[PDB]
Amino acid sequence: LGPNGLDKMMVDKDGDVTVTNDGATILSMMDVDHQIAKLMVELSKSQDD
Amino acid sequence: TLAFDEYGRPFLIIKDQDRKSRLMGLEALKSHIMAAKAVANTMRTSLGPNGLDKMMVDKDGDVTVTNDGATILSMMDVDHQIAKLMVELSKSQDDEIGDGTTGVVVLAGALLEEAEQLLDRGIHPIRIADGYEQAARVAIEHLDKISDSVLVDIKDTEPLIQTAKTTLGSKVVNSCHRQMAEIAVNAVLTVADMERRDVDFELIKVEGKVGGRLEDTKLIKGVIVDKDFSHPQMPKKVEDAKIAILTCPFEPPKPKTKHKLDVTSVEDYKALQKYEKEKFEEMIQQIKETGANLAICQWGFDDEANHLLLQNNLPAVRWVGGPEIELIAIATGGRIVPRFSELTAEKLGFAGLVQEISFGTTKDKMLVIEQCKNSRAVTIFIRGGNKMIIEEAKRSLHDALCVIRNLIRDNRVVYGGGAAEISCALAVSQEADKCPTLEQYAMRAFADALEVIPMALSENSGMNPIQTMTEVRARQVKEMNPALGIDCLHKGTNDMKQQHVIETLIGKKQQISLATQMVRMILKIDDIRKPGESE
Amino acid sequence: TSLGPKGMDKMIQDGKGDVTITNDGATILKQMQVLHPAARMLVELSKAQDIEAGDGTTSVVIIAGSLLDSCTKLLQKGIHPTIISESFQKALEKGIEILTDMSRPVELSDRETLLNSATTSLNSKVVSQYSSLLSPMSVNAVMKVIDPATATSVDLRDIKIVKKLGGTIDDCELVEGLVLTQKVSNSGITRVEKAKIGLIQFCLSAPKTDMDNQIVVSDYAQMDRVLREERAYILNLVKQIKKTGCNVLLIQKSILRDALSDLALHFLNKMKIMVIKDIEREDIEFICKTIGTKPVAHIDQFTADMLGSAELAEEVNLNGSGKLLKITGCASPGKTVTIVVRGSNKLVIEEAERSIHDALCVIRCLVKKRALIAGGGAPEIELALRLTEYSRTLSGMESYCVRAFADAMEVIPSTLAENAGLNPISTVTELRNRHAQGEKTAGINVRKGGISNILEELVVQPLLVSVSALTLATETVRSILKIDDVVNTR
Amino acid sequence: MMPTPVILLKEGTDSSQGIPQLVSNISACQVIAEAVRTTLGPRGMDKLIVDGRGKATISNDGATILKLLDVVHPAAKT
Amino acid sequence: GPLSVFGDRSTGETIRSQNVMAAASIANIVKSSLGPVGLDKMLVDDIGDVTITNDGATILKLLEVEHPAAKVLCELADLQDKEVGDGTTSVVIIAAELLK
Amino acid sequence: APVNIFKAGADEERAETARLTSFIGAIAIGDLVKSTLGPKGMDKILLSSGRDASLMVTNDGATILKNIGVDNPAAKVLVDMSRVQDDEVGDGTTSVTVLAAELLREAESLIAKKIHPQTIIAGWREATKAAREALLSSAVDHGSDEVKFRQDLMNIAGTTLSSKLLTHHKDHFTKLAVEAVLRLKGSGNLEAIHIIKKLGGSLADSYLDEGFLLDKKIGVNQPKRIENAKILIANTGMDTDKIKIFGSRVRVDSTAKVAEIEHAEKEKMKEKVERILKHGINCFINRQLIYNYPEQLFGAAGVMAIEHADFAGVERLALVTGGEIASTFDHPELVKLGSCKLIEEVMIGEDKLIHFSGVALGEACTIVLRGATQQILDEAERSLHDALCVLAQTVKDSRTVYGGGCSEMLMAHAVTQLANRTPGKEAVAMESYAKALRMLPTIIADNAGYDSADLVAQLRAAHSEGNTTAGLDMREGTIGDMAILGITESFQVKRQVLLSAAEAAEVILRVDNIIKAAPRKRV
Amino acid sequence: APVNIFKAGADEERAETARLTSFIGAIAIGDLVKSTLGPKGMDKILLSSGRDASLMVTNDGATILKNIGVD
Repeated sequence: LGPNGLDKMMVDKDGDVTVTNDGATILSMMDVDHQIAKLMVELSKSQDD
Repeated sequence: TLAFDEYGRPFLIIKDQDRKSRLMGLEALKSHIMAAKAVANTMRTSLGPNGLDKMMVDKDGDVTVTNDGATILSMMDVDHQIAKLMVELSKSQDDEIGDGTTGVVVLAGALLEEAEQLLDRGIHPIRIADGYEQAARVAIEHLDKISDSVLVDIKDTEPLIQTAKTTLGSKVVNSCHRQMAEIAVNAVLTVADMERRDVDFELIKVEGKVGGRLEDTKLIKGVIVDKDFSHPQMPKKVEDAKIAILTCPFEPPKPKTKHKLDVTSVEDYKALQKYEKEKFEEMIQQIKETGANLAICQWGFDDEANHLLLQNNLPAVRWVGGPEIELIAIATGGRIVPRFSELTAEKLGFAGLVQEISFGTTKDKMLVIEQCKNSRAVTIFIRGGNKMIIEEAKRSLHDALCVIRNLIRDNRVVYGGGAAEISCALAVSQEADKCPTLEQYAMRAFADALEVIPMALSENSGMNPIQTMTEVRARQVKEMNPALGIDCLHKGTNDMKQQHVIETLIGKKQQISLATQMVRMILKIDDIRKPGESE
Repeated sequence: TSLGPKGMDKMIQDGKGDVTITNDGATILKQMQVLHPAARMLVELSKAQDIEAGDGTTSVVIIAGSLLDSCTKLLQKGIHPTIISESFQKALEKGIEILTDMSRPVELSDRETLLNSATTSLNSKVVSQYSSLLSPMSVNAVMKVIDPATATSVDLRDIKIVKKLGGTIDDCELVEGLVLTQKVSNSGITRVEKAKIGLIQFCLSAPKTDMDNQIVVSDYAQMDRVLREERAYILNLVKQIKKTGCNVLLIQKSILRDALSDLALHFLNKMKIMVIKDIEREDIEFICKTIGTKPVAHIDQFTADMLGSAELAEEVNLNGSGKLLKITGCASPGKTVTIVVRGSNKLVIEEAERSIHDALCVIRCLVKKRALIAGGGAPEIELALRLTEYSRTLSGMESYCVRAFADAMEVIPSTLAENAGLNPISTVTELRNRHAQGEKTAGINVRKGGISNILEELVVQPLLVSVSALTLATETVRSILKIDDVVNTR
Repeated sequence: MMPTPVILLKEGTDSSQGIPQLVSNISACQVIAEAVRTTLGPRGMDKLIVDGRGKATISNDGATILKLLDVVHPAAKT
Repeated sequence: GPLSVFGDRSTGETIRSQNVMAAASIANIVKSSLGPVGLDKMLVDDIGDVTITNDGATILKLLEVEHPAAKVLCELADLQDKEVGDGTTSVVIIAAELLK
Repeated sequence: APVNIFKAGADEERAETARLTSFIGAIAIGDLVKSTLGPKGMDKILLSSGRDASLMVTNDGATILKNIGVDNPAAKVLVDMSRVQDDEVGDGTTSVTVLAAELLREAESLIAKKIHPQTIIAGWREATKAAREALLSSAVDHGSDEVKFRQDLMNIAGTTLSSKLLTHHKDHFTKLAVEAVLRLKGSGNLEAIHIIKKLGGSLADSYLDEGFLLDKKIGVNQPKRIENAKILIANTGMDTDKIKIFGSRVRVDSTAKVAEIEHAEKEKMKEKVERILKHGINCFINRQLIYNYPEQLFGAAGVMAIEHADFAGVERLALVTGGEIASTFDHPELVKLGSCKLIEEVMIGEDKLIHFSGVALGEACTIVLRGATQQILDEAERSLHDALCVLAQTVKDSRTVYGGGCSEMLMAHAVTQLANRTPGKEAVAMESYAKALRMLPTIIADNAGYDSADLVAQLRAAHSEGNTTAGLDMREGTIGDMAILGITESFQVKRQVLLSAAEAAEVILRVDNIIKAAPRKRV
Repeated sequence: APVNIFKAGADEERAETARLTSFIGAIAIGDLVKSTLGPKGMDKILLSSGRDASLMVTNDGATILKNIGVD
């Protein structure tokens, strides 16, 4: 969060690696197994849209 | 073929022949030499003043870091019948001389390595083995030409201390380079028998206790045992000890055979109670009548005895072991007394200050004897900051004690630093061409093998072996052969006479002889029958 | 153990069941299937000799292995690999000049040099006991087709090998004509004298276009207008052939269309025209050079200009693995020749093929460079002695590395002595003494059992073999000493 | 497939007879002799044999070699 | 140390002895069927087809061999049939003895 | 994170092992190829798991790294960097790899000092700008006076080649690189210089072919040699033309019409060849295969024809013969022909090739590469490719810098002098940038075996007081003048090494958290 | 040593990992007790997996290290 925040490295299922700043990509690439946590991901998606 | 005959039937000669292996040719010989290279590559790394240490991890997880080749090679898991013999070579050198635990492996390996070309030239395997004998005799005969000593083992012990410094310089105790050299000289010369030139290994005991520093290692003119005064309030200081060495428990005497005392009447019950009380009093007064003021007993004490020891001002310790009471009696000039009733003043030991030492927070209560009368035994007390440096210090002083014993056995010495090895290699080369009948290649191979030592020393010293060897070998020929060797820091010049690098003559004589014999018995083999899997 | 006339052969069996016996070091290494990444470099080394020289194939490996071995005593003394590589380079540059000292210039007109060199190469082969026949055959197979004194190269791909099972080596042929494995149909002729031969690519069958063809029948007699016309079409094709004046047809195999219809062969058999069928598209190049015919793609162009000649065209009735066609004699023969290989066993025949090629390569080298040197280890002893004298004048690390290059040179006369049953300790020493005295032509005489004159024994090797052996071996090992890091990929 | 009676004579016994048995017996003797062929004369070689305990014996005397070969063939034992 | 060939390599007197055995194992087949005093063989395959013969050619064509030294004698017999047509028994017997 | 995990089959690392394993895995890349930096480095062999293992011996860091198969998601960052360096300039691939690794090593040490990762990045940005100016102010220009320009190309070619297999063959392969490019006098296509690999002979026996070599030998019934030949190239159909009507059949009442149409089929093929022959040609090259029928027609005409020399072979011939593709022939007067002196075949490595010698407007060449082994041929080919790629750009941008560590010390000097003018919070990071820059001349000396303890101190001491041309003398083991020795590098190669290592290195420093998706197809 | 190994079930490491793994292990000890140096250090919880887990809180470096079980 913010200009002094640090970035995340996302490793995809096929081996591709991306270092991301935007929340939409950070969360969309996570293997979340919880019904409410997925809704929090959808919240970030809606804001991005 | 095995297991198939020309008639289709099985063909079985020996049990489980399908699980055996045989390969003779020249392959048995190359396999033996090749396996020896694996051994030589190990020991060459710990040769010289810069020799690197090995960490040995035992089967139970215990770890010790050592430099002593006897401790490195003895802890191997090598399953090869010839490589095992390479360990026995280092053992024979360790038992007879006690110095060249690294040298004999490096030399023997070089003889096997240089022999490789000789087989490829078509020289009969046995002719190679015999050729080494013709060259070895030359090196041995010249080895005894250059030798001199001024050691008399009386007071002029300067070259004897220098010998100890040469030996210890290779160990991890150079922080005590002088201190341990002097301890080793004093330990041997105070017990050695100058009449026969014999030194009894049992007269020098080596003890230690973890803590402190190497600089705190001392030579004690006396004995050190585990002190445990039976009475906790007994004074812990005796200024002038009259020592009774006794091997009988402080309890009423009993027969050794089946006894089964019959008690019938009350007069019998009560009478025994009185008689037993008297036995406790007599056994203590029999000590005081001799003038004794300190008793040392192999056995324990009864509760009744501890009180009598207090009231009679008679300190004593308990459960002192077999070899401890043996050494105490000898060191103090006394004798071991079987029984209480055989006590006499003539068998008492004489010693000065008796004290126990407490170490930090522990309860070790170690003995120190200050003064003694013409003792023929000494004890070394080794300190150190960890268990590994103490155990290595035990081996470091062991080597120093051994080379002193070797000088007592034979006071002829040679110059070290590679000077003896290079000079021998040059001497063999000069005679290798007198006469080149069949053995020209073999005798030259021997001369080249002798150089493996100053070459490995040069590598571990950080020098190029070609730049170093070519200069020294030239200088030893252009001028009357000086005792010119090599070193890492050069110390100015490489004159071994000024660096005081002293080695024993009989040491090197054994290194050449034992290495040569070991090579012979493993060259003259062309068939190995080792079993394979169980089933 | 496979070096020199006294060496032995090896058998190798692969995982499919192909068993071979061979002497040639290159054919041994290709079958061993050595896995080690460092030893596979020796397989590539032997491959280059097969291309560059053709007969340098064993000595190049024992040299390369010895040069690398000579570097162990250098590396164990702390000599940087870059010092060893530069030192061997300098030793090579001097070694090549030393080799030229033994050279003798020759000309291609000298039948004795050619026969002697071809014979030498056969001494180590399983057919060394047939050299009284295979030697003049090896020379004749080349010297008649390369137009001597007009070129400086030989293309040995115009010398064909035909392998049949039966007979023995004494039954081999060097026929100057055309040998075919194709069959003749019909078999009612089997021999034609004074033939004119034509090469036809036209399909003697029903008409067909590139477009899909359909014949539509809409009436009773319309079917007979088809059958009668196709019969006439094919006959008209045969009439064009017969009126030309040819005797024997060479028919190229067709895939999409039938080249020879039953009706076409019916008329051709009655008109006494002999047809050789199923000739591959890759065979016509050799036919065009050997006989001199030209292909005809369109039957309307089939005229006399495309016909050749043959004195006798006959089917050869062999008692072995089938039979063959042989066309012998013609006007203006081309620059081709065929060698027919015989033998009792397939293993011998396959080795004979390689031995024939090994001998053929000898002249190929002699045309490229008309200079030879004595063999028998003579240039190796000369290198060892002269390179030693070179090293005596050097200083620094080169004085230890250059002598190592020279030391490797003795591996060959030592191996040759051992394989011959001689003691190498005295043999090599005597060789080095004799050459030091000045006997530059002394070497190992495996026939006498000692050391004698190599030239009198006619054991002579082309200069190029000793020059290439050092050039290719040295470059290879100076590269191997440079590669020093093994990485196993994931 | 031949010795198939309804009742067996002995149990399961192996039996060989004639020329291939004599050749086999002689062959077994030729093979065991190989253990000492290279031990004869002043220039003979020694042999190294390892027993089931892991200990090797190095020797060249026939009276020590032949006892360690674990010979089972009835004829080679001769 | 050793060659990095993934198979099995034998040299020296190993193969020089084996080829003699393999050759003998073939000559031992036809030696018993030489001359009018010889006797016939019955060859039975895995599936039950029975062939009666005493000639060296048919026997060695039907019987499978594996050792590369034995295939040489089998090929020798095949050549005799092609070149001459008969006598195909002594070429295996004599050839094996030359090796011995 | 490890407590109350709500992931299906995935995992994550935060602030503890995420950076630790990223620095270890990435820095290891530098140590792998570290040994290849400098003129005295050793080469690698890379081995596969099997199935035609295709052993490769190579020196260049790009060919090493692209065949390793790095699995670590952070180490892959530097692997892609080395790919870009290879694609852009084709040299310095080892230098940029090890420089980025040394920068990252320092970053881990700076984190241990509790310096915020954004402060470290900020410091490197300022240090990078300082280094960029050092390169701009030290560039050496070359304009006219061609006797000096050609020498620069010889220096650039020598420098690149000195680091590869072609070490002691510089007197042959330096000219093969510089002259082959100068003869093109045009676009740096990097395909106009073809290399043919043959076994036989040594590396020193390679030579430059002044003309152009073709495969696919001269026909069956065609002349083998014509003097002063006119060359026509083509990209048209020889047979089975099937002219442009899809779904057309021949449907007739009898086979007589089929035979008549078959004659018409050949008549049009005859006309087609005649339309080509009216051009007045001696040599015909067509991309598409030649069938039996036109082969006879070309032979009868005394004109040779080559079939399918290569897919792009006709395009290459157009550039070296001065003609046009000519896929259609309907106006012979509008079609340009080429010209040469000889079309004879030559024997190279026991293989007959068609040699077009003396070709007019021959803006192309072929290098014939000879070697003893296949590994020698493949590495030697790569050495030619690397040198030609740099030279094709040097002739476009003549700016060079001094090599031998000179440029690196100049960059480290500028960073140091300015870092000492900044507050400690950031100066500690700018100094670490300069320290990494000085690791490059240290690695070069260390690979050769020189006493880097003195060469680095002497080189820095030299550049501290003028001596802006001082650098490493890798022959004697001392410090020398790069201008006199002639050791220079392309400006563009050095610029990209500086910029790429800095840009890539930031990628690792910015990451504190790695989230790893559940793997697929692993059982 | 790694080539033509003659060891039964043993192994050895030289010049490459022998010193590396020695340094890694030595630092691993240091990083463990580093947090206890000084007056503001933090305390550790030492426990076993069971069989009288013997839960102990300790600060002193010697007490920590003597209960780890360094291999």
